Amino acid sequence: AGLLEGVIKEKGGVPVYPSYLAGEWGGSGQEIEVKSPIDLATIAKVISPSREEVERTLDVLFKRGRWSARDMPGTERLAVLRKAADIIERNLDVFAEVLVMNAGKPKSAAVGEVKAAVDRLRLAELDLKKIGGDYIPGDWTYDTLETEGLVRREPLGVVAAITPFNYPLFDAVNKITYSFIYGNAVVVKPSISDPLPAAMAVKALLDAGFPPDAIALLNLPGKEAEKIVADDRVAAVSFTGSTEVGERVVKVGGVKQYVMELGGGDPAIVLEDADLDLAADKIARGIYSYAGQRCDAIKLVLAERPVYGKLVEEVAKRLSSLRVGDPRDPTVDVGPLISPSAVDEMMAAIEDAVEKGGRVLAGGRRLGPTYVQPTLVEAPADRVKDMVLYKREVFAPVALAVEVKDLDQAIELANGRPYGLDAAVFGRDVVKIRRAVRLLEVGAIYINDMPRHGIGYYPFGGRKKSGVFREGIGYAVEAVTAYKTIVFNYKGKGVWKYE
Amino acid sequence: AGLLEGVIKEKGGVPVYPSYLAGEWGGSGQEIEVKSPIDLATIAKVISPSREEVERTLDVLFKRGRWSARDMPGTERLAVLRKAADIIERNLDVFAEVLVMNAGKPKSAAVGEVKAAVDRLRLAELDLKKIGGDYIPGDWTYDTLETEGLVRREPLGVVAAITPFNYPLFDAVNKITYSFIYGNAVVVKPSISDPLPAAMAVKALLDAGFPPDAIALLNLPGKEAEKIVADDRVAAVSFTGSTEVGERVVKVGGVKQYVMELGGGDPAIVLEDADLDLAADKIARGIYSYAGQRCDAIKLVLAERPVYGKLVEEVAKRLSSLRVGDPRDPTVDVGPLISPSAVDEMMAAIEDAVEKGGRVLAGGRRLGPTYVQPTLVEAPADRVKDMVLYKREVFAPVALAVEVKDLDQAIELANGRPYGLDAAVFGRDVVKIRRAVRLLEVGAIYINDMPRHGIGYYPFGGRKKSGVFREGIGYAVEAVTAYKTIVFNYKGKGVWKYE
Amino acid sequence: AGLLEGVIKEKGGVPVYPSYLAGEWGGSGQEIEVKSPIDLATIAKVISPSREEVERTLDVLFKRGRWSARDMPGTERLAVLRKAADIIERNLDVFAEVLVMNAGKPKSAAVGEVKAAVDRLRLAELDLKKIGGDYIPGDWTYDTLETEGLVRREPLGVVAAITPFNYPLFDAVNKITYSFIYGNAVVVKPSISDPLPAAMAVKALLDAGFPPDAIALLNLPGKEAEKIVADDRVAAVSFTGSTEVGERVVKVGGVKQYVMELGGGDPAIVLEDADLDLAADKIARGIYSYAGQRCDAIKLVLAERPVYGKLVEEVAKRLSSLRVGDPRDPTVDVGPLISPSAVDEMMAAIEDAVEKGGRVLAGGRRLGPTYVQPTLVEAPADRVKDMVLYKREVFAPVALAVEVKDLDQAIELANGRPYGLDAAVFGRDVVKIRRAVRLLEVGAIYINDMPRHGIGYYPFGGRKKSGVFREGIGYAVEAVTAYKTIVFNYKGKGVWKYE
Amino acid sequence: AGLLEGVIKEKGGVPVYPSYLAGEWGGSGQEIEVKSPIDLATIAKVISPSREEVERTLDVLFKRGRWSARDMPGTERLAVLRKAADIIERNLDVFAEVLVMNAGKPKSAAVGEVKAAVDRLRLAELDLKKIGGDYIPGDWTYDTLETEGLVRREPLGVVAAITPFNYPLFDAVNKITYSFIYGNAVVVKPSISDPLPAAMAVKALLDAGFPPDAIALLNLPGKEAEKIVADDRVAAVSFTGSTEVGERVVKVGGVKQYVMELGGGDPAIVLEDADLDLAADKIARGIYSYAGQRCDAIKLVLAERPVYGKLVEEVAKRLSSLRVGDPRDPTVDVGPLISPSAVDEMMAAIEDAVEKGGRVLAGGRRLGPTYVQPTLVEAPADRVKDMVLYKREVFAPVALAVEVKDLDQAIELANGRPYGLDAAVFGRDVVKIRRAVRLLEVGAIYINDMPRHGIGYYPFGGRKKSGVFREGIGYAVEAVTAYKTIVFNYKGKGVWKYE
Ligand SMILES: NC(=O)c1ccc[n+]([C@@H]2O[C@H](COP(=O)([O-])OP(=O)(O)OC[C@H]3O[C@@H](n4cnc5c(N)ncnc54)[C@H](OP(=O)(O)O)[C@@H]3O)[C@@H](O)[C@H]2O)c1
Ligand code: NA
Ligand code: NA
Ligand code: NA
Ligand code: NA
Repeated sequence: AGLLEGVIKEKGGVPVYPSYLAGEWGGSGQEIEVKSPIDLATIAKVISPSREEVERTLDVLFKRGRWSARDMPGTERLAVLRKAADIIERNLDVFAEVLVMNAGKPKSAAVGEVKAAVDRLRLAELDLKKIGGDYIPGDWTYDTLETEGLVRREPLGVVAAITPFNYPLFDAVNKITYSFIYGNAVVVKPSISDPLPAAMAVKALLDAGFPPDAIALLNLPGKEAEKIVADDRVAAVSFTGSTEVGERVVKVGGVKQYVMELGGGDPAIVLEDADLDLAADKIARGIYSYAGQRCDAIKLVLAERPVYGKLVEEVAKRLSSLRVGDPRDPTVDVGPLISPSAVDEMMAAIEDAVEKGGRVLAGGRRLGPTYVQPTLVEAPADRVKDMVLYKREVFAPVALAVEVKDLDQAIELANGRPYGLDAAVFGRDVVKIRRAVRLLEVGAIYINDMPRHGIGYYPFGGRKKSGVFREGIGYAVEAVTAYKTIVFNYKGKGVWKYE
Repeated sequence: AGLLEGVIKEKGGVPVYPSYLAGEWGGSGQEIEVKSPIDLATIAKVISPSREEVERTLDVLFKRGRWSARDMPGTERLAVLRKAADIIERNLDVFAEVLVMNAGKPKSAAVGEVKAAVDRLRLAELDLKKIGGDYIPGDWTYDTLETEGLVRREPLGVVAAITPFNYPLFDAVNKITYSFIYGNAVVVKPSISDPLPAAMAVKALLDAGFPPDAIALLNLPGKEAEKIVADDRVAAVSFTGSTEVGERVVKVGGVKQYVMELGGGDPAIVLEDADLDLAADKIARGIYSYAGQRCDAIKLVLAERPVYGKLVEEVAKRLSSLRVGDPRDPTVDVGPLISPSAVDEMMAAIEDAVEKGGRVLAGGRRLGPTYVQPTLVEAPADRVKDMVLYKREVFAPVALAVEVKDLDQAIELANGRPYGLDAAVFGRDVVKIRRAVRLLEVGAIYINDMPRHGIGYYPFGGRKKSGVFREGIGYAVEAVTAYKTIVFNYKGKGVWKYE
Repeated sequence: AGLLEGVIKEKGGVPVYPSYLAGEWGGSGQEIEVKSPIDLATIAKVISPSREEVERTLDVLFKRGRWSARDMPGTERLAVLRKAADIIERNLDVFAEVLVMNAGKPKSAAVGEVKAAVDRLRLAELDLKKIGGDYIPGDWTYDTLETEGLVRREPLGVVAAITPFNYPLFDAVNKITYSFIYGNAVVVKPSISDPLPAAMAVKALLDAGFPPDAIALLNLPGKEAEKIVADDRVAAVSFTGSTEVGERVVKVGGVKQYVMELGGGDPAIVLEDADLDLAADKIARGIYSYAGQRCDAIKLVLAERPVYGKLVEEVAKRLSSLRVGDPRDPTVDVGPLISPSAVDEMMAAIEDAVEKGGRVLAGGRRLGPTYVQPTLVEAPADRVKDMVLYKREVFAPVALAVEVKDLDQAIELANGRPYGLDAAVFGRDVVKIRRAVRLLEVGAIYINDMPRHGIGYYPFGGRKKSGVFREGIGYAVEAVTAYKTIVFNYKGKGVWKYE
Repeated sequence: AGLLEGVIKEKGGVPVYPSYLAGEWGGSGQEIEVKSPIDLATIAKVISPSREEVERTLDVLFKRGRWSARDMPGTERLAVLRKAADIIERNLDVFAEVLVMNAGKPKSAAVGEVKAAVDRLRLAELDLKKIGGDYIPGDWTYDTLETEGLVRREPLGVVAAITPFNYPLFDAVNKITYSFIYGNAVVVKPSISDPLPAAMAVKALLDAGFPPDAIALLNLPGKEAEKIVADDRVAAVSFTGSTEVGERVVKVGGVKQYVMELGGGDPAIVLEDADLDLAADKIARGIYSYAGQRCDAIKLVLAERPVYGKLVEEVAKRLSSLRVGDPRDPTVDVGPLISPSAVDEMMAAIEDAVEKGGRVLAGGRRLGPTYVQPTLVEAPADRVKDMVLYKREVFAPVALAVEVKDLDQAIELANGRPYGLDAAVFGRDVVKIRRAVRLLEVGAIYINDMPRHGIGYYPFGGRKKSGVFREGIGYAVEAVTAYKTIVFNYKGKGVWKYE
């Protein structure tokens, strides 16, 4: 709508969103329904591209898009991104409504994602802190004497941005931004679950001046996207999604540069000297935000004996006072999960915990096909490691609570999951904090706050099953750029006099 | 021998080299013959590890090796590497003899590789220019106000170093060095073709103090190594080899950090204003060194009309005056190719060129199962692109010569191969040079010199089919290390007064 | 005017500009006339502050201004600068008119300075590439084992910005920008000759939100400014002016951080392979722009035998076709010099050159008290070094032309002046260029272009008599900021296990 | 002796040390006695250079020394420094004996300084982390479009190293090392009080290969050194000494690059949660080491109410159990002060404190012309600020103890002195620590340890009266090096296609 007026076609029924084929919106492949977790109803359809159009798009992106993007000076590229931000911002409510509707995201969380996407675009100027190579004089070795080196980065070419359902707007804007600010062409592939926000952003970008042959948005479901990843014209693949899909992506792609943000949940550690008010408050929010559908959501809480009681009590109270329902009501604190399937898994995981010695301390009641209460399950340390909620990531509002004797047990348990994205530690003692910071095997540690990736003001990414490489203002240059080395030989030419 | 006295076991016949299993030398798997390209004779045997020993080694490297390496302070780790250099250096001739014998490398080139390996170890102190994270103050965004960030690198854990046959000693030492200087454990997997130099270096390292449970040397042939790459305890894979094997490696490994140095040959461009003496001299050497068995070997020469004649003439003269035979004779300029198979391919490729309009300008005569003359094949521009010598990398001393009308044709042809490792340009005009530097799609460009990776004083790596990521003093930190972000939240705590 | 309506007071006669005293505009000291080089007429008066007000201002800047500036978050500080840019830009013509009138600057050059000042403000976001300290792990020495370091920069406090007459608007905005973007308070002290543009910018900044107690503009003539430089509350002094005044400034200030941009002219070298059209064009402009009143103005031209003739001829033609007069006429190419005194010196210097063997090739005729023709004086190498035009900087449109036999003589002569700000070299041979780049003792070298500092997109500053330290986007952080080191001791505390 | 055999001349009596005149040892100026604080006896004489020899030395350093140093490749320069370290190390005892004798330094502290000097030389390889400029692409502004920049550092030329009496060997080696590793020539000017260690180091360097015309050691007393500082051939001045002398140095030198390490003492803050054992132990040592003759010595202790008692008690006990006397006895903990004059001042300062309400808690008794007891003087907060021991730096083993109500009072008092070199904070709460780190106006803060500059593994330097700029591995490059900018103009030349 609004910016998509000429694009969207209302074929008797729901609005139909076509793919962008690096030049023109279209698509001749199967049409696919897009539903809302609020009521399982169809709110639109997206046109997927035919194999022939995928092939043609890639050919355009490669043969022409790489140069449109690279040959547009940086000052112009940034102008494009700044303009795109302006457009998205004046269409805020429209962007947010689609998020609430398509993603089942509470109105406040939906507004937050639009603002993040706007800010990310505007702050592309900070990504520039990573522009500018290195000079390497040669007189520090006899073999390189009277030699000189210059190392600078160049865009790889065509970057494939694969996006998850839980941040349908931000992830797309984020990847497009860091790929473009450095001069790359981009193939965006959003979750078929909620691909509407991505189409809206791509249009805003095109309206803002983004080289028409340098970007693409293909509505391809799951494995049909493999055609893109495996293509040799795709020099990089920026993927945010599940460990399991990420694995398949690399196996299909083969040699290329990758950024793999594979989530998993995060553990939170509470030391005896922690401000329990802050802790309880932050931990509770970390558990339920967006119905736990945040890769940086808290899935396990670990607290030392002397504060475990209060802490768990306060968090349980907090989770209990939450209001569930339709996200539209700014009254509601928690909306629905992306699918009934996801709730099924959460219920099963809660049963498993109880059978293995676990006790629910708050929530636990399913309220509908896609509605559930944010849950907090207590578990004894000697039994938690075998619980599904521990061993795996149950993408839902549910966390385990475990009493520990000391920091070492806290750390050990925190590290015992197969993931290593972020971790949180509340407490005040520098030494204990330092210890934790060194031994927690995660990409990021939040001291006295819940894990919050934000727009990547601070880089993030995983360790272990949570992936490889980071995303962040500036740091993302490593995934979409390659080094170029220039060596000059002046031996005997008289520049230097033996040196 | 010497440092391998207690290790090597002479079971009636040839010396038998066991694998190092992160603690003790051994192996209960098939024994494999190691032959010399000088006379196809068996010079030794290596003991491959059983699946059970591979499993056990990885378990040691992971559970214990990661910590031995990480918990050894850096000052101590560097001492180890410096010591290892001392040991290899006093055993120079021994190391070189094995290179000449096992790799068919001319005595001078063999001495050069030992010296490179010694220097690489000693210069691990320069890799330290990449130690030391980033501080990120939070007041440049309202959402991060009263927040702070610290980003530092940590070793990934266990790094798998897969090595090629043409630099059997250097590549191994190089990878072990940058992996260890940053605190990682390493599984070295040398080419089964010439795994002896690697065993010698590993022993020197162990003798020097390298944590015994933090390193491994497994004599596994080709695909049996996949067991290592695919294992989850292997967090990184540093691979130097062929495009085709590299592809398989990533597909087997899945998500992990990779450095893929996939070679291919390099093109050399000669402008009308180039010093043709230097050019001819450097280009000829770039063509024949180590019998063209250098990933950075020149495979194509492009020269502007007015100098093509002289240039090709001078290079042909030079290639013609070379002496072939056994590498032992410091008289010989060119030894044998690693296998008769490699020569077969070179002969076939030369035929193909001639059939497609090509004419030999020097060499072309096979001198034995593993001996051939360094060849220079002339080809008209309108026909070279379909020639096997162009489309592929014929790992042998053979290059195509092509006359071009101008720099644009030179660049176009240079970029027309599927590889993009390095490229060379001889000439003096800044503008033409700048143009070439911008448009040549390669990891590195050598101005007025032949492509020479050396010890990585200047980083190198490929573009296109030549791979992803770089190796170099300092730059290699990106492949064996991961970022750790620490975010501190001081909101309302009184550190800052609104700012 | 416009933004200065409430500020400027028209006391029967000319407009009277008061000083800004870190809180309120005012001043109780002598009033001073401000004249225009276009007609020696008084166009305004500035109120200088009393010793008591200087003292009070410094006390405010120190006790309160340092914190207003430091405690304003960066995101807010940048907003202030961006806003200030908007204000100056909408008042462009007003800013430019005052420049043309007060500085005698040609309308186009005046518009250029306003745009530079606007751009400099807007690009303060690029100065941020220099925000963010260093982490220093301690295990690379035994004595620092189990220790850790963090190094970050902090604003020094109160920065004194002393400004020259030739870039009355830019220099002021530039210094205020880099001092403020990092959190410092600023005392601006413009040339009493043309202090009006500075007052206009300061007002725009105050209007934009600049903490009122964190900035000051004092109309103090020459030596009366010493009171500021010598004060201990002034932690830094950013000075752009003459070598001789800079010398006095440091001697008065004593220990503090300084940036000393002391100008002098620049030499231009033309090699035999240079595009003489470009060369002649750029060199001529470098000679006459703003009537040679540019610190980066060309004062000496050196060309190799074979091109000297044409080059000097083309430049002479060009200088000859220039139109002199009042700057207002967009027809005029050259306006007046800041004072008749400056012309006196130029005429004397031209006489000296001729007496010492020099011959005028273009210009030489004085056209009025403050008007002169852009001059080009030929001089034989064996006699040029004793000429006033060589030994000194004659701030006027005049340069020496000298034929040389080769690059070495060119370089030698270029380096023979007491200054070392910038230098220019036209030619195409990489080796000769490299040679020149290494041996020219200057802060900056321009290849195939005239020296052009611009807004400091590329850092600049001098060597020898041209000063110390640089100014530039990002690089200026060194002059207004100080390092803070934080060392943490964890010995025996259990963070590390021997390492 | 030993390495000074041919140099030192025993003219009937004490050994006579000549100055090194950039080529040959000598000197025709007044001879000066060098005495030992252990017994006020003359242990040697140094030959000062005549004005004519100073002039000649500078001329050599400038005309020839700059190039010997710059034209010696870095790999060779480092070899020189590594060799010099070897020589000093094998002559350890000799170096230490002279320190104990000439500086009155306890044998252990003397051995420590020799080891520091050895390590500093060997670690010059870590200074290399600061070698290698910046590439600046031009397409981020329209005015710099099709332009490019390269910024690299060059040695300034001739660096003057002025050294203090308390670290007669280290400071000299330190300054020579960072000046030389980057390619500068050096004029060393040691304290006339104890210039012997410097002569020994210079000889070791000359023996190690240091270009003979690139270094100088001039035995000039106080103000006679001004001749050096004021000379235009001296491009940099690295000075470690008193605030007052530093001030004079800059006023004499004028415009040049300076590093001013002006000391003053340091304050130590003890929070209620601090390990009082560690605190007391570190604080006591910080008070008495080298008889308080350390610029980083503790002069003021501030502890929160609840721990003040114990803390002061434990420190008093510790200071009391110290043994004073001749430094030779490894039994002695404290040797003499450099002169009786220094003790006079300490006694006067202790009287002043008592008169103003202060009470001695330990020590206070003078034991001889140059011997005193390490003292701890208690003072009430409401009266300490007017005490001489607070307002000034009494270079002796004496500190004030002051009870405070909270961190804010601690910080306020800590910041109340005119100095700002380092500061120490003992405690464990992150927030309180963070607060202190932000508000303490010093160049460096030591958390849970006494201020210890060491060899500059972590950079240090002052704020306020303690100076400007830092010294440290790597960081010192800023004081002895200058930037060189190279801008390339390719406008319309066809490198870029509009970008
Ligand atoms: N890019 C660079 O910087 C660079 C540098 C040097 C060389 N190279 C290139 O690399 C090649 C080196 O020669 P090469 O003939 O030895 O090539 P290669 O066969 O590709 O070398 C492969 C290395 O990988 C191992 N390997 C083979 N199959 C494997 C599998 N399925 N799984 C895991 N590991 C496997 C090999 O062991 P086995 O010996 O047991 O098969 C060998 O150690 C050349 O093409 C050269 O151009 C590139
Ligand atoms: Na692939
Ligand atoms: Na895998
Ligand atoms: Na002063
Ligand atoms: Na001076």
